[PDB]
Amino acid sequence: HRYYESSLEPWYPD
Amino acid sequence: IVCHTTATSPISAVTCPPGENLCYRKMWCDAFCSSRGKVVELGCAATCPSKKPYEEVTCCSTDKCNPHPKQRPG
Repeated sequence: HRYYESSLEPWYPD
Repeated sequence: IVCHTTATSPISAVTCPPGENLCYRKMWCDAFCSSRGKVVELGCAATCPSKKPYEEVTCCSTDKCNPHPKQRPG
């Protein structure tokens, strides 16, 4: 769950 | 204009208060500093709040131009 620089979804980002 | 909030809520383009003449894209490293590099705590800001060291902030005036590069399967 995060908005890193590799995803926006809290499933792909974290 | 409007800007997305990655620090506060989850991520939604919501108008900011009086001051931010545009948006921005802050960067650092989550509390986990994953291999994804830094984070993307975009939002609103008077002007490129960019720092110097890590505090890698950006800008965004376009309509919802705070959609940092992440929305992608990878």
